[PDB]
Amino acid sequence: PIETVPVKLKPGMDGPKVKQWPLTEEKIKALVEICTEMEKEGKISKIGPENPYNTPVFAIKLVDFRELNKKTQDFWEVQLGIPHPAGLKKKKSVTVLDVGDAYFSVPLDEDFRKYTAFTIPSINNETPGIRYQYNVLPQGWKGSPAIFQSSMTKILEPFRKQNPDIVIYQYMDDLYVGSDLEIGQHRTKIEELRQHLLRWGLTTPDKKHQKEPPFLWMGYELHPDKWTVQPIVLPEKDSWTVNDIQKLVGKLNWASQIYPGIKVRQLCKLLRGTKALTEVIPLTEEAELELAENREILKEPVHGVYYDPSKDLIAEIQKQGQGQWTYQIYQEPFKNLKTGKYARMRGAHTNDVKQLTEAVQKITTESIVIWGKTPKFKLPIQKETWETWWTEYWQATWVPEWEFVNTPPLVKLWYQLEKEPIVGAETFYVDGAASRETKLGKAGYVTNKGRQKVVTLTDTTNQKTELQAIHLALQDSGLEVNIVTDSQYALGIIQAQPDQSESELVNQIIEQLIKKEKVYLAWVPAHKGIGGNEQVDKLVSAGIR
Amino acid sequence: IETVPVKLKPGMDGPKVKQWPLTEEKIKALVEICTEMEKEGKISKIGPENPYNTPVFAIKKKDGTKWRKLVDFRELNKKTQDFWEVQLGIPHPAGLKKKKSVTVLDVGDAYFSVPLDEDFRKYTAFTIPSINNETPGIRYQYNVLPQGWKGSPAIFQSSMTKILEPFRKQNPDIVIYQYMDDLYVGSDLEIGQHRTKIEELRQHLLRWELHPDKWTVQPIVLPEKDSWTVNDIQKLVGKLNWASQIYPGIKVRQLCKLLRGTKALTEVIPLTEEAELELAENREILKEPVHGVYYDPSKDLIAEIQKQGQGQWTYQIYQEPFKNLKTGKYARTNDVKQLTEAVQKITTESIVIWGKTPKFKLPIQKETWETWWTEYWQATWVPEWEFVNTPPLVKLWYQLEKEP
DNA sequence: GTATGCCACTAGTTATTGTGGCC
RNA sequence: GAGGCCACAAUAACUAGUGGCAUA
Ligand SMILES: O=C1Nc2ccc(Cl)cc2[C@@](C#CC2CC2)(C(F)(F)F)O1
Ligand SMILES: [Ca+2]
Ligand SMILES: [Ca+2]
Repeated sequence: PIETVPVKLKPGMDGPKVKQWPLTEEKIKALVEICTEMEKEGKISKIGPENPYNTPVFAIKLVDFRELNKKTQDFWEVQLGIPHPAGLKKKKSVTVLDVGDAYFSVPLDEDFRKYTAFTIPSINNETPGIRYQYNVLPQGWKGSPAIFQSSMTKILEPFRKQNPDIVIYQYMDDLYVGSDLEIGQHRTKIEELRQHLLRWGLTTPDKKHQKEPPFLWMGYELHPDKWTVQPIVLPEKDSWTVNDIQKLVGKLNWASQIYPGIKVRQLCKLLRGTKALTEVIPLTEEAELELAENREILKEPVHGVYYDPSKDLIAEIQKQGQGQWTYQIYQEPFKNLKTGKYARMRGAHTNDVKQLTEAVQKITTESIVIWGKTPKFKLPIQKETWETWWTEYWQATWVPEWEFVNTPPLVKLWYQLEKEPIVGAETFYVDGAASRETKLGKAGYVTNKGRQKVVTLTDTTNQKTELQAIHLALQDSGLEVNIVTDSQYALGIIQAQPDQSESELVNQIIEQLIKKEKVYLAWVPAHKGIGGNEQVDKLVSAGIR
Repeated sequence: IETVPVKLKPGMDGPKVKQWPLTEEKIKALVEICTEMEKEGKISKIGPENPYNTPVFAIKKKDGTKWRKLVDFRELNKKTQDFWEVQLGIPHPAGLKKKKSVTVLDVGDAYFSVPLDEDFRKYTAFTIPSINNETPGIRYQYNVLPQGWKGSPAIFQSSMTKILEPFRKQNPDIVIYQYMDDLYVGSDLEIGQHRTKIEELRQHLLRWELHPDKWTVQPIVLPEKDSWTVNDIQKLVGKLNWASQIYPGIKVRQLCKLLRGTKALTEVIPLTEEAELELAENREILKEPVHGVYYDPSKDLIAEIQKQGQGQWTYQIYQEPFKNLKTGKYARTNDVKQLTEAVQKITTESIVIWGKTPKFKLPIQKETWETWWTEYWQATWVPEWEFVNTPPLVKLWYQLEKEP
């Protein structure tokens, strides 16, 4: 017989004492019939005054154990993550058995039973009602899934040992059973499995009632030799609400695991800020373009293949621009196991080599989850671009196995700063200042050749003025220039050569630096009496401090 | 033999730490190890009513390349800190840092034969995960004192000294210190006689190197130049200005005095007598052991590491920012490889000198570190660590440290 | 004078909404 | 008896530390 699992309430807690509300004569009639039958089968038992607990009958799971569940101890949680289909192996024959009487077949710990008490009220509600408690795992009780799965694992272990070659995956009340046997020998094994389970009282569909593939599971459609997602319909609307757009991003994110090149960043931008769910939101033309491409991606049918453990995994990444990356994992060319995307959701000034390295880290982690090993990468970046960036960067990384692949847009460093000051080039000392109160600011430079400039800005910050000041020095200098700033912020943005970001000032600066042929950029501490820095500081802080 | 009772603090809950995903080769290696440990009674399978969990990893052995099991008890150790430090703490000998040679010996299998208090075993639960979540996860708990729990050496301590009292009388100027699963054996003998003096101990235990005084803090060496440009002085001032948070006698006033007006970065600046004197005073402050820095046993140790390039790394050990008890360089692979060796080196130094491991500040992204650190870990402990950025001045300053 | 803000880097957390599921 | 539960994503909020700037 199946042995009970000892289960305790959380420290310091008693069981539920929730009052049962009255019900219509029709509800009581149906409950009495259901419970009379459950009592005959031994799943519940009548109780009396010795039990002080109660839980309401479920009002449209026979009983609503939300309170018992809060008071019940925690469990090691069962099926935390789901398998991803791309991690499964190809099989000749596949079967799914739904276990009919799963919870009813597992006894509940004897001293825990009293906490599951519930009452069918009388119709008059002037006379006491019929009280019961559970003898088996109740539907809806926090513990039933973990205890049932643990019982099913012990039951399956003898069978797995005699049948090493048969894959059994347990998922809720279902068993998925895969083999490489021809269908006749598979069905012989299925029936032996059914017999094994029946010795413990577990009932399953017979051959005439077993479903045939493909199997619908967790939104996937599983074939013996491939998987896909069930169809994906994007509504066509002239006007979009916030809630409509949220629905899109979820469908598109769900599609991106098998449909390559999906992009969502322009639709995500439209969800920032306050917004009631009903508010109609006007679609940007960038949103409209990206929605357009996604519609064209989803017109064509796709499928994923399963994992051949004897071949290397290969991951290939493409830049889609504006901080978006897309990837494909395969073992044989043009047969994707899965796809995905990677986006830096914060609008930071991340460098392209660095964004690519995070995509790699995201894919490496996902690949260890699904296949237990890391792939070989094919990256749109030359080995020397990668080497110069990372040996010049303060942060450590490590991508063990990758190779260049010439599919544009390639990742490349757009400019290189000098490591030594340029002889004969003008030295600019730049500076900025702003007031927090008024958002009024100034930016400017002074020069060793005697030149100087100050510009006044509105709706600005200390940070933008320091960038504005560097903008000015770049704009008004020759093709060779030395620049001295006291902002390590502005210097770090420039040394960490950003991709095209959201800030139009930063893009302008990056444009100016491409066209230059020698730029040396240097940092000095503020307020130390350093010449040049001192003169420009007096200039830009005049109408500000 | 009976078990020492163990209890968490009354409000404490047990560890519920998530298992990081493992490669298939490490999962298979761990399944073998654990079925052998279960066959010997050291661990038992557990059911779902145990909600606790502690991460488990596979690392390679020091001697062989066979796999070894590492259970990351950092969280349980924090939750039992009253037990293994106050009630049954193991004292740390200040003499150990002064031996000429110190050897590290693995006394890990000693705990395998002491039972663990039954009421505490549920807190040692761990989970061998499965690829792609295809099977529920194999759950065990400890029946014997676990390697990696700081309760184990404390409980085994009275047994440990009894084993060592003989060897201590015979060799009375040898220091034995144990931290977790390791024995630290210090001697002023020479190498050939030292390596034999440990084998006598390796037989005494079986019946039942480090050079600390070579660890030396190097001084900062400033650039010496026959001709100084505006640029050179600007760079030096920014570094010295920042470094005055370490050495309060450092000054830049006379050097800044030389940078009058809007000068070109390559213009040559002759150093006045006042400048040369400030500079010469600065060099002397730097080549002198820093003062007012003293270890505080009631405070955490902290180790910071900077990537210097070309396989070079600098590090500092401190308790308060800028008050470095120790600084050094580690020379050479990949970044993670070198960084894991640096962390183990620094932790070993820190165990010998203070009998504590430091909390590390690492210049790497967390997710990259969590993916790769076991690829090269050989130690049996795991220090606390967090992930930081490196300010440019910090790197630029410790790059000036004199090479040994 | 220890607190504030501005933004690069590093690390999170509790809530909502959505996709795909499960009671 | 106003629904919970899992993964993923987006949004909002609380952010915290380090760093140069900048306030006082
Ligand atoms: O490893 C495999 N290979 C495989 C291929 C096709 C199918 Cl349809 C099913 C499988 C299987 C499973 C499963 C559940 C996650 C749905 C099976 F258990 F074998 F059935 O797992
Ligand atoms: Ca400034
Ligand atoms: Ca200023």
